[PDB]
Amino acid sequence: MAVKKIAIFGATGQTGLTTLAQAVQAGYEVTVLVRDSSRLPSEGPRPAHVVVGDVLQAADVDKTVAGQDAVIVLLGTRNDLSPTTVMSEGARNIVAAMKAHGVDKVVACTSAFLLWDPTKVPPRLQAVTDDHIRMHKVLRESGLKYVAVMPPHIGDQPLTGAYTVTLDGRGPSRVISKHDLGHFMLRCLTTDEYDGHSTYPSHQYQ
Amino acid sequence: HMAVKKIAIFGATGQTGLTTLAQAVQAGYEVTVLVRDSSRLPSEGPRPAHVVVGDVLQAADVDKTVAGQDAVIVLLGTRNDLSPTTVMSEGARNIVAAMKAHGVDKVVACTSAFLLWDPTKVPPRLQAVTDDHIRMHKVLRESGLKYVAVMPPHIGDQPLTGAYTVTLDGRGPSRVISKHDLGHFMLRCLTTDEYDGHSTYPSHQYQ
Ligand SMILES: NC(=O)c1ccc[n+]([C@@H]2O[C@H](COP(=O)([O-])OP(=O)(O)OC[C@H]3O[C@@H](n4cnc5c(N)ncnc54)[C@H](OP(=O)(O)O)[C@@H]3O)[C@@H](O)[C@H]2O)c1
Ligand SMILES: NC(=O)c1ccc[n+]([C@@H]2O[C@H](COP(=O)([O-])OP(=O)(O)OC[C@H]3O[C@@H](n4cnc5c(N)ncnc54)[C@H](OP(=O)(O)O)[C@@H]3O)[C@@H](O)[C@H]2O)c1
Ligand SMILES: O=C(O)c1cc(/N=N/c2ccc(O)c(C(=O)O)c2)ccc1O
Ligand SMILES: O=C(O)c1cc(/N=N/c2ccc(O)c(C(=O)O)c2)ccc1O
Repeated sequence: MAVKKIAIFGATGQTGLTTLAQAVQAGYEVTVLVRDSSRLPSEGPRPAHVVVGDVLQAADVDKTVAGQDAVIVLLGTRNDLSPTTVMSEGARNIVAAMKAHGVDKVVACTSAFLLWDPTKVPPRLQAVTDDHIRMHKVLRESGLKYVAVMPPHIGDQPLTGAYTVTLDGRGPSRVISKHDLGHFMLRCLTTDEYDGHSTYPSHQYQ
Repeated sequence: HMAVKKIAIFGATGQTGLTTLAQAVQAGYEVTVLVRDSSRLPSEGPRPAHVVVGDVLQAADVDKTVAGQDAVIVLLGTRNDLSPTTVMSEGARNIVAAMKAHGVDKVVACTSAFLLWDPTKVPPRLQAVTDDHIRMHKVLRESGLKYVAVMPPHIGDQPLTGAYTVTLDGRGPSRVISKHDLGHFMLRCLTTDEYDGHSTYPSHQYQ
């Protein structure tokens, strides 16, 4: 296929695990970056290549980005709402590696709160949102072919492929299943129509 | 007050520096910049009147930049430092000494809104630069110079509005200021004494 080799950052995470499973089923040759302490589960889908290391190390990000057709970014801090720069600094490393290695397409997940009135963002989520804002600025200013995926609440509902994709604004539902979010990140590999846009995927599960 | 025409800008090649410099040149200021590498200044459009090539850590280079000015704008930063660093505070000591030696009495300097919030708001990677912002702020406050402390939140890329809010000695209502609005505010601080001795938090809601 046109896009065949992809790097996934955050493959062990809630959305990353289903994105990886869908990508392997769809025939992608997937490279993952995993932290040493948190490898992919034994019984699950196996990627083609594993780099062990940290997104905060340029060397490890370089190893993961080299030779790819595109990059998916599903970094996050799991339940931890503390102040952080891991997403934005990870994105700085990813941008630098993509430029050095001639990779252009990056589909990266931040949050629908980037499209909210800031007075309404829940204060408990402001520290994480501040880093999503930093991350989105890094990716927007890079000049790369960047699809800004900005989901609302990530739920455990099924894969449908039937969700709404709202461009450059908030969508009509406040949930997307983790499986649909991963499906959309992969869909963004096969089209240029979302490049340079913010995208809000959402659905009503019924 | 005293009419400011000549200014030095430190950090003029940075993201806020570049637009503060452009806006200052367009408004008519006679601008002197201290730059480590003159190729980082734009070759077209508005250009400063005077370029000193050198380093804020070298007292002589700072002295040459501050000589003859009416006021000083400080937009230094060290984005890549994540462990203890003293570049900004040592630069500020050199700036203060040069201002005292040359009779320059007005300094408008950028640190960050972390200095207005609980220290646990600081991401761990940013503790070292925040600690050095605190040292720089203390150097400027203890100098006896007329000092406006500008303590912005996230610096964004939205177009200049001139319509942002400034909150005095406290935090305002948004957590972003465009680099263009931040630069506009630094220049506004040259036209008035009202912020002298205060901390200022510029912020705005864009679109
Ligand atoms: N409702 C929601 O939960 C919601 C809504 C909107 C937006 N979001 C945002 O959507 C994104 C994805 O959320 P999610 O729930 O799928 O993610 P998650 O479960 O928090 O997974 C985060 C992933 O990032 C990896 N990671 C973290 N730090 C890393 C580091 N230093 N180096 C390498 N990898 C690192 C994690 O690896 P480890 O296995 O080593 O931890 C894991 O694979 C997040 O940014 C989140 O804030 C979430
Ligand atoms: N980014 C944010 O959202 C944010 C938020 C709050 C506060 N801040 C703080 O706001 C301030 C301005 O940030 P910014 O992003 O506009 O700055 P920046 O883009 O990082 O620019 C830093 C400037 O300082 C110069 N500089 C650094 N070391 C120097 C040295 N030894 N001698 C002479 N010049 C030196 C740099 O010169 P070169 O071009 O030669 O490197 C550049 O002109 C910083 O102190 C920052 O910590 C940033
Ligand atoms: O731990 C968490 O609770 C958490 C929640 C997050 N985001 N939640 C969102 C984001 C955007 C939204 O629009 C909505 C919504 O509409 O409810 C919810 C992100 C990281 C987290 O760790
Ligand atoms: O290296 C950098 O990029 C850097 C970034 C800084 N950011 N400071 C703040 C302060 C308050 C805020 O609210 C926010 C925000 O909301 O993003 C950011 C400070 C020093 C640095 O060296």
